[PDB]
Amino acid sequence: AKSKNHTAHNQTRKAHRNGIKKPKTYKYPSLKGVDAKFKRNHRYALHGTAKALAKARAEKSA
Amino acid sequence: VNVPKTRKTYCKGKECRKHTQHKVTQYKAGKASLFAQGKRRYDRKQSGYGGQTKQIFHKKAKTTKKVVLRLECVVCKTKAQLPLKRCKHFELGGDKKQKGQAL
Amino acid sequence: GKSRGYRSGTRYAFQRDFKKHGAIPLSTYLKVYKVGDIVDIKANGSIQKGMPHKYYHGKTGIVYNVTKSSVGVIINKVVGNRYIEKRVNLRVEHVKHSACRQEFLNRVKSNAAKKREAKANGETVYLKRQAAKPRGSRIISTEGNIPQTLAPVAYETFI
Amino acid sequence: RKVLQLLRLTQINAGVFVRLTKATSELIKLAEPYVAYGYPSLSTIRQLVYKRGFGKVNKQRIALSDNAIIEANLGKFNILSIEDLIHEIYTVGPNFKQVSNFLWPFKLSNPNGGFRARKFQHFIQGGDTGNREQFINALVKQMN
Amino acid sequence: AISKNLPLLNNHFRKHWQERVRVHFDQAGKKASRRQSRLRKAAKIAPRPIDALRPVVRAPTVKYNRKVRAGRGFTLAELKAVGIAPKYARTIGISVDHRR
Amino acid sequence: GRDHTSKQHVRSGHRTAPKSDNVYLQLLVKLYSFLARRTDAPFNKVILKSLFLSKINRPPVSVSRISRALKQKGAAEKTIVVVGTVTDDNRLLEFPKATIAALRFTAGAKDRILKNGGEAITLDQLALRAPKGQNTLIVRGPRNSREAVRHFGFGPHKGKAPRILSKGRKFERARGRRRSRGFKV
RNA sequence: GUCUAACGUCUAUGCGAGUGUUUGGGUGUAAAACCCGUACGCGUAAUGAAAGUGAACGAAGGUGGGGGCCCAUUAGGGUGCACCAUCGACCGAUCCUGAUGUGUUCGGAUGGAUUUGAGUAAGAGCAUAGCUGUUGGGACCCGAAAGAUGGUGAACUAUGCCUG
RNA sequence: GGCGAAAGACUAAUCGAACCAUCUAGUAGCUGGUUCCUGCCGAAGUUUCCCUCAGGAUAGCAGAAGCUCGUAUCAGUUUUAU
RNA sequence: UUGCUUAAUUGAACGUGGACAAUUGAAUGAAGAGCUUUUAGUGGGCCAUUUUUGGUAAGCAGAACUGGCGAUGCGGGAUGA
RNA sequence: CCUAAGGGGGACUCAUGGAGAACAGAAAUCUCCAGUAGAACAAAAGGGUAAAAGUCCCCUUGAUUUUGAUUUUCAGUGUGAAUACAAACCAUGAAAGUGUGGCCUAUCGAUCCUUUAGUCCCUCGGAAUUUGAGGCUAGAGGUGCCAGAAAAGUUACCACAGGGAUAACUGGCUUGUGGCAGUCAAGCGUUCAUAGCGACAUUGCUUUUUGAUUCUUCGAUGUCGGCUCUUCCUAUCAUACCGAAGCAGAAUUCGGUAAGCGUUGGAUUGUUCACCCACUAAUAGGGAACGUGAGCUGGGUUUAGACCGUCGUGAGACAGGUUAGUUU
RNA sequence: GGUUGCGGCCAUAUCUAGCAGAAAGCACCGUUCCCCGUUCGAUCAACCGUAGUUAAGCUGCUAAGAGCAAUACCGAGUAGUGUAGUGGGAGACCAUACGCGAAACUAUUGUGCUGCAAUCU
Ligand SMILES: CC(=O)O[C@@H]1[C@@H](O)[C@H](O[C@H]2[C@H](OC(=O)[C@H]3CC[C@@H]4[C@H](C3)O[C@@]3(C[C@H](OC(=O)/C=C/c5ccccc5)[C@H](C)CO3)[C@]43CO3)O[C@H](C)[C@@H](O)[C@@H]2OC(C)=O)O[C@H](C)[C@H]1O
Ligand SMILES: [Mg+2]
Ligand SMILES: [Mg+2]
Ligand SMILES: [Mg+2]
Ligand SMILES: [Mg+2]
Ligand SMILES: [Mg+2]
Ligand SMILES: [Mg+2]
Ligand SMILES: [Mg+2]
Ligand SMILES: [Mg+2]
Ligand SMILES: [Mg+2]
Ligand SMILES: [Mg+2]
Ligand SMILES: [Mg+2]
Ligand SMILES: [Mg+2]
Ligand SMILES: [Mg+2]
Ligand SMILES: [Mg+2]
Ligand SMILES: [Mg+2]
Ligand SMILES: [Mg+2]
Ligand SMILES: [Mg+2]
Ligand SMILES: [Mg+2]
Ligand SMILES: [Mg+2]
Ligand SMILES: [Mg+2]
Ligand SMILES: [Mg+2]
Ligand SMILES: [Mg+2]
Ligand SMILES: [Mg+2]
Ligand SMILES: [Mg+2]
Ligand SMILES: [Mg+2]
Ligand SMILES: [Mg+2]
Ligand SMILES: [Mg+2]
Ligand SMILES: [Mg+2]
Ligand SMILES: [Mg+2]
Ligand SMILES: [Mg+2]
Ligand SMILES: [Mg+2]
Ligand SMILES: [Mg+2]
Ligand SMILES: [Mg+2]
Ligand SMILES: [Mg+2]
Ligand SMILES: [Mg+2]
Ligand SMILES: [Mg+2]
Ligand SMILES: [Mg+2]
Ligand SMILES: [Mg+2]
Ligand SMILES: [Mg+2]
Ligand SMILES: [Mg+2]
Ligand SMILES: [Mg+2]
Ligand SMILES: [Mg+2]
Ligand SMILES: [Mg+2]
Ligand SMILES: [Mg+2]
Ligand SMILES: [Mg+2]
Ligand SMILES: [Mg+2]
Ligand SMILES: [Mg+2]
Ligand SMILES: [Mg+2]
Ligand SMILES: [Mg+2]
Ligand SMILES: [Mg+2]
Ligand SMILES: [Mg+2]
Ligand SMILES: [Mg+2]
Ligand SMILES: [Mg+2]
Ligand SMILES: [Mg+2]
Ligand SMILES: [Mg+2]
Ligand SMILES: [Mg+2]
Ligand SMILES: [Mg+2]
Ligand SMILES: [Mg+2]
Ligand SMILES: [Mg+2]
Ligand SMILES: [Mg+2]
Ligand SMILES: [Mg+2]
Ligand SMILES: [Mg+2]
Ligand SMILES: [Mg+2]
Ligand SMILES: [Mg+2]
Ligand SMILES: [Mg+2]
Ligand SMILES: [Mg+2]
Ligand SMILES: [Mg+2]
Ligand SMILES: [Mg+2]
Ligand SMILES: [Mg+2]
Ligand SMILES: [Mg+2]
Ligand SMILES: [Mg+2]
Ligand SMILES: [Mg+2]
Ligand SMILES: [Mg+2]
Ligand SMILES: [Mg+2]
Ligand SMILES: [Mg+2]
Ligand SMILES: [Mg+2]
Ligand SMILES: [Mg+2]
Ligand SMILES: [Mg+2]
Ligand SMILES: [Mg+2]
Ligand SMILES: [Mg+2]
Ligand SMILES: [Mg+2]
Ligand SMILES: [Mg+2]
Ligand SMILES: [Mg+2]
Ligand SMILES: [Mg+2]
Ligand SMILES: [Mg+2]
Ligand SMILES: [Mg+2]
Ligand SMILES: [Mg+2]
Ligand SMILES: [Mg+2]
Ligand SMILES: [Mg+2]
Ligand SMILES: [Mg+2]
Ligand SMILES: [Mg+2]
Ligand SMILES: [Mg+2]
Ligand SMILES: [Mg+2]
Ligand SMILES: [Mg+2]
Ligand SMILES: [Mg+2]
Ligand SMILES: [Mg+2]
Ligand SMILES: [Mg+2]
Ligand SMILES: [Mg+2]
Ligand SMILES: [Mg+2]
Ligand SMILES: [Mg+2]
Ligand SMILES: [Mg+2]
Ligand SMILES: [Mg+2]
Ligand SMILES: [Mg+2]
Ligand SMILES: [Mg+2]
Ligand SMILES: [Mg+2]
Ligand SMILES: [Mg+2]
Ligand SMILES: [Mg+2]
Ligand SMILES: [Mg+2]
Ligand SMILES: [Mg+2]
Ligand SMILES: [Mg+2]
Ligand SMILES: [Mg+2]
Ligand SMILES: [Mg+2]
Ligand SMILES: [Mg+2]
Ligand SMILES: [Mg+2]
Ligand SMILES: [Mg+2]
Ligand SMILES: [Mg+2]
Ligand SMILES: [Mg+2]
Ligand SMILES: [Mg+2]
Ligand SMILES: [Mg+2]
Ligand SMILES: [Mg+2]
Ligand SMILES: [Mg+2]
Ligand SMILES: [Mg+2]
Ligand SMILES: [Mg+2]
Ligand SMILES: [Mg+2]
Ligand SMILES: [Mg+2]
Ligand SMILES: [Mg+2]
Ligand SMILES: [Mg+2]
Ligand SMILES: [Mg+2]
Ligand SMILES: [Mg+2]
Ligand SMILES: [Mg+2]
Ligand SMILES: [Zn+2]
Repeated sequence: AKSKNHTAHNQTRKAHRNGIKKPKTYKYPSLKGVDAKFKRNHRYALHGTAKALAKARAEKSA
Repeated sequence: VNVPKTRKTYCKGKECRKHTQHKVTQYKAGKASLFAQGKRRYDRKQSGYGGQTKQIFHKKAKTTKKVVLRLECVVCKTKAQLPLKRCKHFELGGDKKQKGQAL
Repeated sequence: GKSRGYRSGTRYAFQRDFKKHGAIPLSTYLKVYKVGDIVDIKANGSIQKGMPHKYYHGKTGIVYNVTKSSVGVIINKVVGNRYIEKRVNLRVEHVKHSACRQEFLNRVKSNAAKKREAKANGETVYLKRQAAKPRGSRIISTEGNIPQTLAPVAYETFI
Repeated sequence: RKVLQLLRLTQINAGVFVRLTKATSELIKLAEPYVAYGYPSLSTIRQLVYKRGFGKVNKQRIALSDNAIIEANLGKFNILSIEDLIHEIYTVGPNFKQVSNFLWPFKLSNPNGGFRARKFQHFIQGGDTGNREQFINALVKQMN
Repeated sequence: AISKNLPLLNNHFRKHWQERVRVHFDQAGKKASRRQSRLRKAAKIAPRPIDALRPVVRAPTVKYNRKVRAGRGFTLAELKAVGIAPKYARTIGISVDHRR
Repeated sequence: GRDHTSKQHVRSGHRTAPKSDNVYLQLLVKLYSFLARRTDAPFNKVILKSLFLSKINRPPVSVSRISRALKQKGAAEKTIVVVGTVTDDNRLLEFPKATIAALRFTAGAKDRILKNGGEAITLDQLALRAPKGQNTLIVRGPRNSREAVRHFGFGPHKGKAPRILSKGRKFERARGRRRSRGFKV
């Protein structure tokens, strides 16, 4: 029979009708793939930071 | 391929949890039981009329097999299995290479 | 037979520079990478572990993870009609800090310094950059520079 | 095509004012084979703004028929009259961007007298595209 | 044959199903005829009740232990306790179950 | 001819009226079309848009959501506004005295609001005591809790719910859901 | 391009942590309309192959936004539902540790783990209807060469016989 | 099945497997056809897998329903730095 | 703040508090940005300029980018996707 | 393919050249100097490597365990392969470190079934014990058409759905091939390049060859040749008028204008082609859907019968021979 | 400023041939009982600093030096190229317009700079 093998013609036309969109940026990136040892300890540091701020505000209030 | 008959690898046995000495043996597939459910189902399906009821493989392509090492711990008798790459030639505890010798 | 392996077509991309083969200068191993740093990626052919794929040779990205000998860099790659976030683990031999950050970071300092100085003097200063503008009027002196008349030259063969 | 769209030139015989720097010069260089441009005189600017001057008001093309429209849209930029707008365009002022973007692209007619025999070649080579400089005034006189 | 993100179905319609389709057009007709039969039975045996007295029994299984329902007949021990013979009880509107 | 930089003749893509033909919902739209057009109060423009929403875009608000919203600091005497149905919650231990304006109240919800000293009024009654929505607090129900959303965006390593009719060990658990059966996605 | 069984999305409607009268019973001006209720289906708990176990550290969590609302007085502050990004907590599976104790092999407290679930984290569903899309059905309409089952032909003709 | 001095010949104008009725509306990735108007939008013949190469699934292109918001921060473009 | 890290009172990450106010840090444009669900047809292509492979070449076969025809009428090329 | 050709550490430095030493020479072994790698690193090639990744030596099993994340192909699915870490357990080294197979880029494999290892855990559903069986996790047994049916032929007795998505005519592009024609002039031609020729090269034309392609036609354009008949081309065989000669005459050869006019009868062959005989002024070459089958004929080719040779186990095949075979 | 130890950049530092080098340092240098390694105390190991030397190393200077580095009214706005035309040419290819723009060549200049610690005429 024999047919067309390959062509990238018209593909940049289709990608640019609704795409070619840069990804959105967020303040906090996901920590997926970050070192487990750092991630394990970072859990304890954030929890303690919240406690200190909670107590400081609990002092202000009453 | 030449593999020594002993090896010190990690032992998964609950008693050991460490590298111990192991005895290397080539794994040999066990005998097919007649009361395995798949062999029980196969015999019933083949019975009666209908001919051969399940496919028979023909188009062999592999020319080798994967060698599996049976590692038995000398301390607790726990066995372990290790597959090797595809080798045509394989001896266990053969003569070690002698480098520097003449022809 | 088609060939499409990992390092196909990287004959010249992954080559060392001429008269620059061999051992790695140790400033490469003394640099410090922090999460959020912008780094250029350039595969070193002499270090094959932690080596980037040929796509990332010449790309610049953000460090997101720091390990014993490597950094994780986030790259945005076009896949069809959108970008996909790629997370590549690279040994620091294939990584160098991007020189773009600092120009920004010096221009930030200069703007801050200029603003306070105008604030100190009680005047105003404009900090937005401008493209090159058309030049103003000017007067050309001809003392020692009387115009010399040129003409197109005839055709000659020099072989 | 993108360059012509970003210059708001999305039809034939559409005209726009551009302040010459480097970014906009390299833009016009990209669109050069499809446009005729030049340096407009004060009378040319006045005639353009008076006859075909329109403003973008709530994304609508509104005729500049009264100075109140101009004041209501450009008084925060110190433009209170059609002559303030013309001055801001001609002597390129601090608010050229806002005043020229407020101006709807001029929709000119074809030249009275035609173009040259073949438009789509540089003005230097006997065509119409590229920079004609002071002859942009004659061309606009033909087309406006 | 398989397309899109859809649930995988089990529609058992590969036999000659259309030859065995029972449509209950006669639901109302059977309701009416059942009522007429019930009237005939009542007028046949009046003033004797149309329903035999049934016992109350616990439902089997761990799921219906809590529930209690109408049984089939009173046991021989139960009829013995009230001094009624089963042969006589069946003739005075009492249901008997020799099995329970 | 024009080189169009955007698609031509494009509808806004937002509802400008309810799809419902209920005449009484139209009366509410009648009232808040006038209010949104004339008060400059952002509350009235939000309510008019919310009256257009479809049923899945106005999820029911439990009487527990109102209790938690009234438990914000300085919000105990605010008027709770729900453009939709307010349902009961038999998991609450107690309910405060509150004024709530809603499209509909369930029997348990109306009972509970009135049992605790509160009011259960309609959205037209709101427009007279608060024509600008003063001292109000709009409460919306959970949109992503719907069952249909479980199957949205299903794919490999996406963690969504497969569209399946039966649940059990024999239903889509072997190959592609288990490393012992090839791979897992 | 239909009808039907079972379905996905969306929409309208009724009720709502419930929902669905119609299998059936009552009733009737009699296949209608009207009325009734036990069960049952789906939902309200998941997870594990299973034995089994089974959802609050906290105001049902923190951070950055967030329409609307409150206090202001450009600006600013407070409160911030839905929703988004991110870091956590709880339940089930997997792995690690293994208290008082004990049918001495059971029990599994307590504390953890780049693991894992279609979960919890102040319910959202059920039912009816409509368009569109899916699958099984003759399946948009018409179409094979074939296969099977059960019957009818040696008035033509082939061959044997009998009689001319 | 018959019958054949054998041609795959003959077996009621039917023979390399008669005729009749049924299963049967047999199946068909292949042909053909597929019935009123206007308005708006508007493609693909490309990726991967498939006894896949005249076909499917899948992604892409397109329509419809919208939803959260209202200049927030986007771009088939330029400048500067790297 | 941490159970990570340092010889450490060193760092790492996440933070409390304070300072820098509209030239808040290039241009130009922006019928606004972002998000979701669902489904059709298609999955034979071909041509022109330029880059380009096999072939002596081909109105031949095959790729790259763009624009077109296909799906498209109108004026010109007499005629012509 | 490799128990090292994997891992660690240490020491040394290859290819090659020069100058020297008994047998010893181009090649044996020894010495010095030079030696950016011109070598070696299992195997293709590319990259990489010098107090090493190369050579040699010592010790080893990290070619181990639990599983997550990531890169390539990508639908951002699978498979293969690889990367950086987490938690163990080890090897090596004084140590820092390095090591999760081979310096890097290839070296491989789902569902169902079986088997082995692990956990010695769950279940066999009226309750137990022990066999047996079934589960959970990880390997192996294999799909090479390698995202993975279980599979020999023939039909010249043939059928169906289609296809000009595709071959066998004509036609279209091309012109390799075929045919024909030029230029430059070393040579030939007794002397003498061009009366007549003309090598090595090189420029073209033609579509009567054969290729190349597959655009049209597969709901069909009747596929060879001959007979009959018309017309057209010129690259002219003869006949008209002329120019040239290595033209004395006769004869002959080259050329110009020239297609007006003619170009045959037969043996053999189905032939187109060919070859012979003979006449003739000459017996030129071609086209017109390889002109011409509702004009014929039907010898050939190419249905079904049959024979032979070779092939095949056979049914049967032959672009091999042979004979009979409806031309509406 | 010299020198040593440890370095950063990794030839402006390399290569060849000469010459010079105060002080300290470095170095060669002397020995083999001990730890250690070799065919060989040559390398490696240890001891003495005692007997000697700047001969070598090292350092600096010299060379129309090689190489390397930098610069440019050098070549050259050349080659190439993005964009354009119903431009030229039978073609091969070429010219023009708006832009970007080399390499070789030629000439000149230079020949390590520097961080921490210690030490010295
Ligand atoms: C003997 C002969 O010539 O044929 C044998 C046949 O006897 C064998 O039948 C076995 C039969 O096989 C099956 O039922 C299939 C199960 C798995 C399928 C297939 C066989 O094997 C495959 C392919 C390949 O495994 C084999 O190939 C296995 C061969 C085998 C042989 C004996 C027993 C078990 C397996 C994959 C690894 C997966 O397993 C599979 C997925 O395609 O099972 C019975 C229980 C056995 O008793 C029976 O064995 C015998 C000797 O009778 O099937 C093989 C495919 C044939 O090659
Ligand atoms: Mg094909
Ligand atoms: Mg083709
Ligand atoms: Mg195709
Ligand atoms: Mg073991
Ligand atoms: Mg069975
Ligand atoms: Mg038998
Ligand atoms: Mg059978
Ligand atoms: Mg090959
Ligand atoms: Mg290749
Ligand atoms: Mg390179
Ligand atoms: Mg490796
Ligand atoms: Mg990588
Ligand atoms: Mg200022
Ligand atoms: Mg403008
Ligand atoms: Mg005129
Ligand atoms: Mg004119
Ligand atoms: Mg003119
Ligand atoms: Mg004129
Ligand atoms: Mg003109
Ligand atoms: Mg003209
Ligand atoms: Mg005019
Ligand atoms: Mg839910
Ligand atoms: Mg009824
Ligand atoms: Mg009736
Ligand atoms: Mg119920
Ligand atoms: Mg005890
Ligand atoms: Mg005890
Ligand atoms: Mg104990
Ligand atoms: Mg206990
Ligand atoms: Mg989870
Ligand atoms: Mg929840
Ligand atoms: Mg919930
Ligand atoms: Mg049909
Ligand atoms: Mg159908
Ligand atoms: Mg259907
Ligand atoms: Mg049919
Ligand atoms: Mg059959
Ligand atoms: Mg007869
Ligand atoms: Mg029979
Ligand atoms: Mg018989
Ligand atoms: Mg025959
Ligand atoms: Mg017969
Ligand atoms: Mg008959
Ligand atoms: Mg007949
Ligand atoms: Mg007959
Ligand atoms: Mg097909
Ligand atoms: Mg349109
Ligand atoms: Mg599809
Ligand atoms: Mg695509
Ligand atoms: Mg869409
Ligand atoms: Mg934005
Ligand atoms: Mg730059
Ligand atoms: Mg702050
Ligand atoms: Mg700028
Ligand atoms: Mg679709
Ligand atoms: Mg789609
Ligand atoms: Mg689709
Ligand atoms: Mg489709
Ligand atoms: Mg095609
Ligand atoms: Mg197709
Ligand atoms: Mg074009
Ligand atoms: Mg051109
Ligand atoms: Mg092509
Ligand atoms: Mg088409
Ligand atoms: Mg067009
Ligand atoms: Mg026309
Ligand atoms: Mg035309
Ligand atoms: Mg023409
Ligand atoms: Mg090696
Ligand atoms: Mg080794
Ligand atoms: Mg080694
Ligand atoms: Mg070493
Ligand atoms: Mg292995
Ligand atoms: Mg693949
Ligand atoms: Mg993969
Ligand atoms: Mg993918
Ligand atoms: Mg992937
Ligand atoms: Mg994978
Ligand atoms: Mg390690
Ligand atoms: Mg396998
Ligand atoms: Mg039992
Ligand atoms: Mg089993
Ligand atoms: Mg399990
Ligand atoms: Mg397997
Ligand atoms: Mg295959
Ligand atoms: Mg395949
Ligand atoms: Mg097969
Ligand atoms: Mg035959
Ligand atoms: Mg044949
Ligand atoms: Mg064709
Ligand atoms: Mg030719
Ligand atoms: Mg030729
Ligand atoms: Mg031809
Ligand atoms: Mg053809
Ligand atoms: Mg045909
Ligand atoms: Mg026809
Ligand atoms: Mg034909
Ligand atoms: Mg005809
Ligand atoms: Mg023929
Ligand atoms: Mg002639
Ligand atoms: Mg004639
Ligand atoms: Mg004859
Ligand atoms: Mg003859
Ligand atoms: Mg012949
Ligand atoms: Mg023809
Ligand atoms: Mg021909
Ligand atoms: Mg013919
Ligand atoms: Mg012809
Ligand atoms: Mg004819
Ligand atoms: Mg005929
Ligand atoms: Mg003929
Ligand atoms: Mg014939
Ligand atoms: Mg014949
Ligand atoms: Mg012949
Ligand atoms: Mg025949
Ligand atoms: Mg034979
Ligand atoms: Mg034959
Ligand atoms: Mg032959
Ligand atoms: Mg005959
Ligand atoms: Mg100095
Ligand atoms: Mg000294
Ligand atoms: Mg010594
Ligand atoms: Mg020593
Ligand atoms: Mg010295
Ligand atoms: Mg000296
Ligand atoms: Mg020099
Ligand atoms: Mg050019
Ligand atoms: Mg052009
Ligand atoms: Mg022209
Ligand atoms: Mg130029
Ligand atoms: Zn052990």
